[PDB]
Amino acid sequence: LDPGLQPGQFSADEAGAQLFAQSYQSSAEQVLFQSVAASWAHDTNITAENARRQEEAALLSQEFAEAWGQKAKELYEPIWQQFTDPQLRRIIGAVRTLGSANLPLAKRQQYNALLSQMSRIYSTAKVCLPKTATCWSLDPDLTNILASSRSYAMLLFAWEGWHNAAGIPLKPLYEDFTALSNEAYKQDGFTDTGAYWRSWYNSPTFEDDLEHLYQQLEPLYLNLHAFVRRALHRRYGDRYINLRGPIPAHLLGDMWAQSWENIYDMVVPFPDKPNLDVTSTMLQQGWQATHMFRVAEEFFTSLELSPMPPEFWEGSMLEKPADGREVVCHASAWDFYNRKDFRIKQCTRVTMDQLSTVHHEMGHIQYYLQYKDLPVSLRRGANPGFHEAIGDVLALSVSTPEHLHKIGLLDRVTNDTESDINYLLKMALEKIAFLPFGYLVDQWRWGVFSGRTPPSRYNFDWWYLRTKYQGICPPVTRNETHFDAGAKFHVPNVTPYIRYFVSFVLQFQFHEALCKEAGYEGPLHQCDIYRSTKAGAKLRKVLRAGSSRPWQEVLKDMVGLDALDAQPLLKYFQLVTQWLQEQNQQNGEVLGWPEYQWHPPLPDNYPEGID
Ligand SMILES: *[C@@H]1O[C@H](CO[C@@H]2O[C@@H](C)[C@@H](O)[C@@H](O)[C@@H]2O)[C@@H](O[C@@H]2O[C@H](CO)[C@@H](O[C@@H]3O[C@H](CO)[C@@H](O)[C@H](O)[C@@H]3O)[C@H](O)[C@H]2NC(C)=O)[C@H](O)[C@H]1NC(C)=O
Ligand SMILES: CCCC[C@H](N[C@@H](CCc1ccccc1)C(=O)O)C(=O)N[C@@H](Cc1ccc(O)cc1)C(=O)O
Ligand SMILES: *[C@@H]1O[C@H](CO[C@@H]2O[C@@H](C)[C@@H](O)[C@@H](O)[C@@H]2O)[C@@H](O)[C@H](O)[C@H]1NC(C)=O
Ligand SMILES: *[C@@H]1O[C@H](CO)[C@@H](O)[C@H](O)[C@H]1NC(C)=O
Ligand SMILES: [Cl-]
Ligand SMILES: [Mg+2]
Ligand SMILES: [Zn+2]
Repeated sequence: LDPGLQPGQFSADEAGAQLFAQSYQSSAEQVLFQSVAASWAHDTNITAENARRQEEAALLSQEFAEAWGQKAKELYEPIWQQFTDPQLRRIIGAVRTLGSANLPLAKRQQYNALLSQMSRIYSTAKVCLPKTATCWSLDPDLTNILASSRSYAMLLFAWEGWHNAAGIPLKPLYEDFTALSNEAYKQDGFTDTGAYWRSWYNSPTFEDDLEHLYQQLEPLYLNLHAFVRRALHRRYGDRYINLRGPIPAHLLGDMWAQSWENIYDMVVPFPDKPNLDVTSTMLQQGWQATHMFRVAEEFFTSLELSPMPPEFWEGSMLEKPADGREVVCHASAWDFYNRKDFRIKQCTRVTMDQLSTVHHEMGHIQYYLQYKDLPVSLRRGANPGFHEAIGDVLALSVSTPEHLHKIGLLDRVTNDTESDINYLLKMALEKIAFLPFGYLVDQWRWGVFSGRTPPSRYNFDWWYLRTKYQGICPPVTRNETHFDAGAKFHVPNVTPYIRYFVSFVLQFQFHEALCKEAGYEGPLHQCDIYRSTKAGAKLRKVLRAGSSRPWQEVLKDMVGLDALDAQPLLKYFQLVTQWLQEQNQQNGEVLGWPEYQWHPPLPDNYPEGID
């Protein structure tokens, strides 16, 4: 570790901890920047040499973390919990958590290599056609197939091809990662890595609180599921759709069946009302990636939040490179921890759902811009779910028919009950369909980290959860050679997921509060906070707090409640919740999937007829 980056000496008291945190911040920003920059160079240009440099940067970060972590525990282990300065407690508490820096050097190198290799496998996996040369990438190729194809056999080829190509090679690496991760965090005092991940929410009742939320939300999902299953039955037939069983997992518009907005055209209750999927208009009008990011930016500035700085436009990767070089296409927003460089890396496609993704990612950037002057350790969301909700909340306003009209994406304006059902159904396909998936992913991973799910049951327990919560089934047979959890980005890239369940609840609490602050006095689902500087100032207070204060208190200040609450989501959706319940009763639907063992047959002449 460079001498200038090494911890000096400080008193064993709070006043020494304060000087300790300032000296830490100085060197931490440099160590973080080199690490983030190395990751950027790799993720925008996947090569063996760039992976080598990223692993070296990661090792330097662990060296820094160990030196300052062990100094913090040498001086302040018994006194940090009683500091008068609450923010200093939070800084010290972070510095003393060593994580992977607890591993001996050889195991640190093994850990870093596993992360690099798992990331490379996921982001370079291809589905090749039997033209053995011609191969499809996840983004854009397979994504577009899952979204736009209505051929059962083609969707099956993409789904199976992807899950086999990405998942199978990941499994042995993921087992080794799990063990090393647990070994590291057990030395921080946690029973397993999942216990450390859950500790970020600082709630002893976290898992019970989540379960109580899901109980309130499940009836909405069950009714949406049944309605969509009926629509799929009308298209695909009784051979491929069981009206009393799970839905085949490749028919819902998305590789993970996690959002169903891409099948809206098949389920739209009132098709002679305005077409709320504006993708065709974006195409017809010549929208490009840069337009989408500028439109998102202008929403933020309309609230008197910050525009994207020049460094963002100069540094960001907003389209998949055409030079063919391999990149991580999965969208992400980057803080370089130097208070200057902030970037998005997105293989942007011109679609309405991608416009939502742009807002999501710009939400992350806006957070970074607002807390850039806090101590580096507090440059975080109040909890990780706050960070995920910011851009989604703005996108709730952007997607309203009234707002789409303002930005020239929807000429026809209507305010009637049928148009409301259409819109709320489209929003339910995006938001309510996700809830079971957002809930289940880390239930699977918590079980893996705790040892309840050993490698011999990775796929068994994955599909148990997928059927239990989402009510879907794999469209081809799977066994424990398959590792279908690994075919979802966040698993090999070791990104926790419960934040997204939290953020899908929170964003409606936020929306309700901002709409009220904006002076809006109509239905919650028609609110548009565009150009509300009052709403912007309330949101700005959250963003500037970072993780300096307990999230329960930040939430109370914003929305008047100190807890996650499903009521605002329920209130947003109430008209379509009622409508879907009535429609399923009239149609005699069975809610749920009592034929839990059912799987669709293979197409005749599959995969042979894929050409
Ligand atoms: C779409 O239309 C709805 C419904 O509009 C209402 O019902 C129609 C059948 C007609 O009779 C309309 O004349 C009638 O307004 C609109 O929602 C409604 O908005 C109004 C105005 O913001 C709300 O009235 C306000 O109520 C608050 C108290 O809640 C008072 O303080 C205000 O002074 C004002 O009277 C009304 O409550 C609201 N209705 C519901 C059920 O929420 C909606 O604004 C409109 N949307 C668009 C984009 O035009
Ligand atoms: C719309 C955003 C899609 C892209 C997003 N990308 C991650 C990168 C996280 C990351 C962390 C550390 C290193 C690298 C990446 C991020 O921005 O959170 C993502 O995955 N969202 C979830 C979940 C989700 C789905 C719909 C939403 O409206 C919001 C969230 C999903 O699509 O499954
Ligand atoms: C796991 O499955 C692999 C792929 O074949 C699968 O099972 C057959 C019966 C078909 O249903 C097919 O659609 C499935 O994808 C096998 O090659 C492999 O041997 C199996 N692994 C073990 C350990 O048995
Ligand atoms: C990709 O990385 C290599 C080093 O592995 C470098 O020589 C090359 O210039 C990079 N390409 C781009 C476009 O940055
Ligand atoms: Cl999280
Ligand atoms: Mg779409
Ligand atoms: Zn995010």
